[PDB]
Amino acid sequence: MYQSKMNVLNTEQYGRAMWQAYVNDGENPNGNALGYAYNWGYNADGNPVLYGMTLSKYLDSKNTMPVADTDWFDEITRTGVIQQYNLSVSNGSEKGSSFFSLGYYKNLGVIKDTDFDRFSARMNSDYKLIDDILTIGQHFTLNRTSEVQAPGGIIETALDIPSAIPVYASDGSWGGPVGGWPDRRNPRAVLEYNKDNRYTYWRMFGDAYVNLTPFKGFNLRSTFGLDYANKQARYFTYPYQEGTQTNNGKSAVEAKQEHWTKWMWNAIATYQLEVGKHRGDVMIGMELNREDDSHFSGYKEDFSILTPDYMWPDAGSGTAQAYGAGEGYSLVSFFGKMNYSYADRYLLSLTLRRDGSSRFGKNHRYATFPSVSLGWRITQENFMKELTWLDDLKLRASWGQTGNQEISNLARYTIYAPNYGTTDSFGGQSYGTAYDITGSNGGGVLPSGFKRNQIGNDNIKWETTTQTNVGIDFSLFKQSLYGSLEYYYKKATDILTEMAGVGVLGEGGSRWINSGAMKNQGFEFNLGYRNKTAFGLTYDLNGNISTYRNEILELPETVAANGKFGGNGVKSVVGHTYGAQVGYIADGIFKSQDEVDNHATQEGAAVGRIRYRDIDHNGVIDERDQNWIYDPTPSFSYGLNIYLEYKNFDLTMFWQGVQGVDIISDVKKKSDFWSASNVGFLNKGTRLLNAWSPTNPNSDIPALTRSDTNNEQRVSTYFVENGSFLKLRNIQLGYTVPAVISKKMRMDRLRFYCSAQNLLTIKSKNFTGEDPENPNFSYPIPVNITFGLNIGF
Amino acid sequence: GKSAVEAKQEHWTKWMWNAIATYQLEVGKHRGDVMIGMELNREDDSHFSGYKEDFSILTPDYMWPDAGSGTAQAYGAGEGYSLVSFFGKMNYSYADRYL
Amino acid sequence: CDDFLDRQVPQGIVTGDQIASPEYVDNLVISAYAIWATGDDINSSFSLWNYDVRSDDCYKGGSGTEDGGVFNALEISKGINTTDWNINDIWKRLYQCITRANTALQSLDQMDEKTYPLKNQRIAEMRFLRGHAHFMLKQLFKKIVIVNDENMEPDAYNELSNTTYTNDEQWQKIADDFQFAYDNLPEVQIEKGRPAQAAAAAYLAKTYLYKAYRQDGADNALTGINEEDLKQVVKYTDPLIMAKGGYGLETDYSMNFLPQYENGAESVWAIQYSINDGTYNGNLNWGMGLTTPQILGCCDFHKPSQNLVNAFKTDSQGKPLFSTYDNENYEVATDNVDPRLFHTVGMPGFPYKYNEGYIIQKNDDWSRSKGLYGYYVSLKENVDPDCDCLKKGSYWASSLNHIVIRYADVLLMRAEALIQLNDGRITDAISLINEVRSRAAGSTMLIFNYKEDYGVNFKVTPYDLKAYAQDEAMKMLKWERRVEFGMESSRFFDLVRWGEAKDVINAYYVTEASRCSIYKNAGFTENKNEYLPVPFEQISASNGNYTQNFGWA
Amino acid sequence: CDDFLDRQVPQGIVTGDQIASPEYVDNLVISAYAIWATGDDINSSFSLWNYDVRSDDCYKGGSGTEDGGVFNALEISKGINTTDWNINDIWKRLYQCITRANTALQSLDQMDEKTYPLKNQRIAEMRFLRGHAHFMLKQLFKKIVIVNDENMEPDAYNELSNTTYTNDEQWQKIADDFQFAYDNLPEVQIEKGRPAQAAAAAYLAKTYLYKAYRQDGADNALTGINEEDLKQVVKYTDPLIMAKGGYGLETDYSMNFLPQYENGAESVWAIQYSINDGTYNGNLNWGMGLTTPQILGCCDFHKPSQNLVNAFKTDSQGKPLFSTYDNENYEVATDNVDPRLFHTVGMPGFPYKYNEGYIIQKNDDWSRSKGLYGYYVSLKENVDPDCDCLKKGSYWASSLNHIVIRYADVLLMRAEALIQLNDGRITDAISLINEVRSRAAGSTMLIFNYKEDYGVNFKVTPYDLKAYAQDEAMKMLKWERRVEFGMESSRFFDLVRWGEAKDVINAYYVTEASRCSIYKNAGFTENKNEYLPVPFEQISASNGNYTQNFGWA
Ligand SMILES: [Mg+2]
Ligand SMILES: [Mg+2]
Ligand SMILES: [Mg+2]
Repeated sequence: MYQSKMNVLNTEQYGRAMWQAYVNDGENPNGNALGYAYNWGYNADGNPVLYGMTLSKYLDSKNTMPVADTDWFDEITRTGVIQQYNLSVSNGSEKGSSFFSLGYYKNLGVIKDTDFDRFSARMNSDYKLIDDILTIGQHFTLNRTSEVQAPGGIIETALDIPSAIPVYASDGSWGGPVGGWPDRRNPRAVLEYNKDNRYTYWRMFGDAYVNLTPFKGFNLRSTFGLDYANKQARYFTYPYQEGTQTNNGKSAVEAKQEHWTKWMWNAIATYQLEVGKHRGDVMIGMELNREDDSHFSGYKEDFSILTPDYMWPDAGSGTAQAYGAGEGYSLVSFFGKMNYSYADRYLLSLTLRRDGSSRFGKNHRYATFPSVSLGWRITQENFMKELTWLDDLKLRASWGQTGNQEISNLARYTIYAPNYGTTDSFGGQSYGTAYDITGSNGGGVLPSGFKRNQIGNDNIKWETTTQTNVGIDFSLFKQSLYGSLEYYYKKATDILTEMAGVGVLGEGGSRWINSGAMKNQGFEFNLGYRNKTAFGLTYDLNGNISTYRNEILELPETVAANGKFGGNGVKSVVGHTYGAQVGYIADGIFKSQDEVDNHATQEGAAVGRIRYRDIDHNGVIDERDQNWIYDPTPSFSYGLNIYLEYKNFDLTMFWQGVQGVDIISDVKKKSDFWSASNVGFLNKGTRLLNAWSPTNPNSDIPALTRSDTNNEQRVSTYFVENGSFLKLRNIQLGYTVPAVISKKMRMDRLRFYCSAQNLLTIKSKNFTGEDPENPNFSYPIPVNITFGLNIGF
Repeated sequence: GKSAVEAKQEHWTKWMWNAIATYQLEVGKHRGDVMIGMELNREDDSHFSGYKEDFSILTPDYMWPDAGSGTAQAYGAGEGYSLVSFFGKMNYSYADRYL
Repeated sequence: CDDFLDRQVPQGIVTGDQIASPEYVDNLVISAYAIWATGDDINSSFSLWNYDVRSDDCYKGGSGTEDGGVFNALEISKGINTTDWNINDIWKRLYQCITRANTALQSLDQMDEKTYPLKNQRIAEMRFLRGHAHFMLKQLFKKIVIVNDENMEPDAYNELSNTTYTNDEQWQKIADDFQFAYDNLPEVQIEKGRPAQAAAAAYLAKTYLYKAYRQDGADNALTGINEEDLKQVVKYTDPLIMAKGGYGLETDYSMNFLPQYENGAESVWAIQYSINDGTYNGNLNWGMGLTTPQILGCCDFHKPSQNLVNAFKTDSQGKPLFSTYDNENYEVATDNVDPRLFHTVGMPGFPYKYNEGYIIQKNDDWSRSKGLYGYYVSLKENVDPDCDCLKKGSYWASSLNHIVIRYADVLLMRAEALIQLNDGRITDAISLINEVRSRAAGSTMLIFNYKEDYGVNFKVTPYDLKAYAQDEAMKMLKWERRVEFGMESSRFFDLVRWGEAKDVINAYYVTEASRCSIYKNAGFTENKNEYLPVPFEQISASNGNYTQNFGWA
Repeated sequence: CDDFLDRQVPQGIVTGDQIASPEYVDNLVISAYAIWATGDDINSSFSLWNYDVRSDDCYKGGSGTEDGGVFNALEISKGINTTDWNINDIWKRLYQCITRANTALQSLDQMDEKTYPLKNQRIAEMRFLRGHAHFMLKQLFKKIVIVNDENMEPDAYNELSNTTYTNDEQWQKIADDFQFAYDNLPEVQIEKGRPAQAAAAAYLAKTYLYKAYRQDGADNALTGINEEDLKQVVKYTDPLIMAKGGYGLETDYSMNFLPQYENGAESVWAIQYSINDGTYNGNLNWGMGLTTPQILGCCDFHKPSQNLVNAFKTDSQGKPLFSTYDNENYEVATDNVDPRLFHTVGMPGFPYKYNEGYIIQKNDDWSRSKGLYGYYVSLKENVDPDCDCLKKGSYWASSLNHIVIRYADVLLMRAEALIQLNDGRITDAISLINEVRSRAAGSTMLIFNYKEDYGVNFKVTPYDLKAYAQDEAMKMLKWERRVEFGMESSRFFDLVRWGEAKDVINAYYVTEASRCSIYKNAGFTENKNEYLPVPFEQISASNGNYTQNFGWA
């Protein structure tokens, strides 16, 4: 259940706000285009005060759309309900084993006209031939999934559409905007039109292996793996005509198909050996990987009968389009490991891996990665005999490299695509290569060509991350006070990004490149305390607090002024943290004209506007009056886990926190401005009604206005907020039924649990959004209550 | 100079369910077996394709619908059927002499 | 296990090392034409209609001020920010046009004339297109980057500047492209999308015309009118060139803006928007999407100004009311008026694009803003709602060709160069004005019965042929540009070319504000608002290689 | 577990109980037009070209005798079997045309005129189409089943006969359909696929014309020419009817068979073959597939006869060589000739469909049979190989409309009724012949320079206007039919309507055999070969309800 949401204006508040923004601009508020009539005037000090307002019964002169106070968020949401059932059975026998599971999972989502279900079956087994020198086995699982996904941004568009538009027209048809109201369709009606777009997803993945043990410590193992999934769906387009919103009479169906087959193979040889004190393990291996993908669809317009039963491509009468493509990649992997321990006192492990990937040219295809890990168990040492309050004190130190390779399969190519212009696109922007070069005006295949999607890179290589951590884990008393203190230093080199191109280079200038170096070093320190009370209670309290600081070290000169990694194109983020931002500094609100003249000259400066600071003291506010105003690095992040057992009950709480952290958001452009938006008359947040006014002089929120002359949409501390938080991820209580009563039923264990996710959140007072951990959203994560059982025979 | 590619897809899902109850019994000479049952059956089929003409490079690597420049056609349909089945049997043998 | 890492090949594409192949060169050529239809969107129309809202011809329209407020800033010249997404977009989008023109040029450079005899013709076609895009960037930004090396590798684009060339040398580099087109395009192009030699001449003249009004100062003020630049305008508007490709005035003015009448003798070069063409919804002119009237449900952008409407009045013997036209608003009953009005702006009481089944009204049905932006409609790019050329996608659009160069523009540009030369060929310049002005008075083919049905008193007359002082001549030329090219998105560029953009736009601001309240706080600042700022994001990525415009840093 | 047996519903179709719904009635109407384009194939063309091979106008063509030998039997009248698949197919295919016309009629019968005012117009359209199909069946088989009850249920089709009506009553039932069309079709059809009132009149006249030559005996011999049936031909060829729909002769004869010139004033009703239309390869005239010349690789069927070529000669003052035309073969140099020849048959030495880039030659390139079937090509349904209307599927085809009724046919059918009435309106009948014959002599628009380039001596003159005896008049009318309608697949039907089919086809057999060896054993048997046998498979399935034709059992 969605607990809260950004409160948006109702039909009267929306009418009040637009009035304020009108009189704030010295404009006749009764000349609005939306049918509000305002009874107003000036007070004793000569300042606009709104006395009353009326609204038509209908929004349009033809009386097809009645005036409403719709709460759109409540209209497209509901209580989600989830139900899972899993039944498993396993069989252990001298010469083999086998396992079998059936599961079902059904989600009716919190969003109307959505749902999701997963049948699943797993079946694994092993067979001891040549008893304990030659073993054969298998794992396999099988999933069928089917779902109607919500449309993208359905929630936000429900907060965007004004409350005056009704859900239903005067007859029973879908409501919509008339006249000047926003060119945004009915979100409920969009869901209903989406309700039949259901995909069916089948996935199988398993593996078969042979394990040969030729003498005592030796092992040869080969494994073959397979992961094949396919998704199928029809996406239905139905006509609509709801006020000014219109499809004309469009109808179509797209029958989409997708395939992903992934196979894997490995061989591995391991040898273990033990001589009194010395223990040693060696291991070598290899792993080939391949994945092949393909998708394709059929689209066709115009259908006599607007039902899924009727609407197959065979039945369409309008035009058709055919889509589809494929991609793939392969991976070779050679690796080895060496473990050694002197007296369970000194550990040493070495590791070496060559990875090759078809996403790079032959000249960078493989990269080699080593590691050294070292260990000293202090308390085992002889001189540590005297400290009885110290069960363990291990000291580990590591150094290793790993690679990043997650990039496009065509990252290295200059790609020309035919792109005739057969795919939908918004408001233009087909970038089709077809043109009426003859002047015909159409009615046939046009001549066409090729356009560039990206420029290749003959020198694209692996991103390499070198990592170093030293650790101290411990336990004192009699395993009642366990803890660990770690220190890590990860540094990434030749970071991979799809990086766009300069403007003058034009179409398809995007490039996949290796670009610079980062550094991330920090401190982790977990501590625990477990102990029973001898009064019937066990507690097990496990904490964690971490800190980290991040910093960019090198960057190509072109990328640093670009601003991909931070700095907003005005300052280089080198020596700063990844994602930090430069912007203007919001210094409050001009409250008098004298305060406007008494400030560096800035264009939109007026009473009620935002005063922006003159960082360099030249007497004007321009593009240089910016500095560092946002750092995502939290000062620290913590987590505490409480576990209690008492009279067979058990109680669990998981808390996680983040303290002293900047967040940055656009939310405030919807909540704090009538006009901080490219499209007009959208619904806005309720913070507007405390906007600045002569009647309302001591407020952080600038005066409502129909025009953003002051560019208050500029990157500024107005959008930076204290995003510190602390929340209960999970609380859970359960009863375990004592075996005295449970084995009554020829059943070992029988347990009932009740659990809750995302229930509580404690935010900063000067945070004004919904959820500080996800500051971009105007809605929180919904709470989950669950009831469950774990019967066990 | 025709060139085209048709990307065809077909699906057949068939599921089945039954319940069956059997009872056997032996009294000296007489042996008898009874059995009752039921079986629901369903099959759902669907196919569909995309066709497109005119390709600059006459190779499978190149010839996907995205890459075609001529006209397109879209095909596809589905059909299905369901079966219900109730049944019973009765076996009897007197002296392994009369069945 | 290395043969294994090479097996998978890109699917459905051509790679960079195969695309210069001869078999694809004409594909690349078509592709460069294609982006003139497919490379814009509703906020970035290659007609530049979005930015001509600065001019005294139009309002922004839409629901109100909040609807594209970034374009309200432009329309009142206050609140424009260097960071604005629309400025950055139009800069980005026209340089994408140049990419395809150059990519083809790079391949065309490698062909053998002996085996490909259309080489120089196709090369001419591509530099024409390259000129068209640089020309528009130049109108928009003044300080443009000249991207005219097609063999330049991707890394050298990082070191380009918009100050490598002086203002005059930039105009020359645009002219040099058009020059090559003139010397190499054929006289007739059966395939009418391709420009003919006369189209190149006409664009070459247009660019030497704009280059003539020098801004060789550090700012935007005029530093003279260069004689020899004008003499190139005269040379390439030569009627003997235009005759050789068949170009001429249409017998009725309306024919330039009607689907039935595409590619007539007055369409010197046009963008061939098309329908029923294999594309997802037609290569329609999606860029005009916002311009359709409210009677289609949306969106009612690009609305004519009461000023422009008034500019069509005439003076009892058929001439502009030069100093009085805008004192009183037009009254069909008592006022003489110019026929071009009824092909430019749709007024209430009169048929929308000649279809008496749709009579415009002072209605919530015809103005999304309930009167804020008035009640006038732009005809020249809309069509009969009953046209078979009209389709809906995200927005309503049509297959109506967009004429980049109308033959009237050749005639009036020729007269402008003659007036401004002052060699006693002013009379020649007035008979060219007369050619354009006479056609107007006869263009009642589609509205002949408005005297009876509505009381319109048409009267337009040619000018008496005699000696005119030059400022008087210019006054008549400017005015003929006004009534011939309204809502064709050239008005503001003229005003800037003439160096009087601050004066008349400001006067218009005070003048229009009484009728339309968005202008109540308007204000054009000289030596700043004549051009768009170069986009902050573009300056940022250059590493100090681009410089901003005067008045912007 | 019975809710379970009902869940699955047909996908992608409409079921029989929903298809009579109003929302689909215009769909059914279009569907009945559609089958005239989509319901035939290469061996069953709705032009009936395949069966006009029996006539003295054409040979079968193709590789040789073995190529469609079933059509060699027809062409020589020997070896035709009642079982032949082609006869059965053409019978089956035209009754499928009637199915769609009736299915729409069944739905149209249930509409309310008050709510659907085009009801009777649409009904008229459907009975027209129903007449067209019965008419062709009647020409082909004489003893047809009259399927004109649209409310008849599927089982009642098993008890129908082709002898429920006498020969004369069958013709009347076809006329009754056309009669309703005349009384209800509009005078103009903006949508040119739909027949106009004059098209109905013209077809009504054509059917009363064929009905006039009575075969009321038990056999195919003529039993008289009925006066009142002729008087209906005169009534419905009335120029005052034809004027009201705008129909008239084209100023050049070639225009009836050129893509540039579809739906002219002489195309009274035509089949609207189309291209770039959403269908898999275009609604082209696939039925003419076999007719294209060898220069396209295949297949060289439907070749003009040396007889027909010779029929175009003229007599030093511009008239047919009535009794001498075929003695010597045409020699372009020394002979006068009729311009229609060069629009009918392509001869060697001359441009194929007016394209001097393809000159026909006595070549393996131009006759698949290396001389067996001569070297002549049918122009009227082929096109310029450079046409944009020509596409390849299984066979080469085009979007060239097939004209079912040419306005010349109205004029000549009118003259035929007048000659055969003999009310001293014979002169009227000759001035109508003259209208058609004068147009021919002026139809050199596309071949005016053949006197210079090849030495063609055009001469065609009208007839002196005076009294003519009736057999002399008929002789001139038949001849004008010959040179006007060659290779339009009406020649044999005329010959049968006139009752002289055995006489002239046999004479032609002896005459043509010296030039083409397939006729060496030919032989038409009277009172048998005038019509196709009713297909054995059709008689078989009737359970004794159909009777065969005279001479066939
Ligand atoms: Mg400053
Ligand atoms: Mg066009
Ligand atoms: Mg046609």
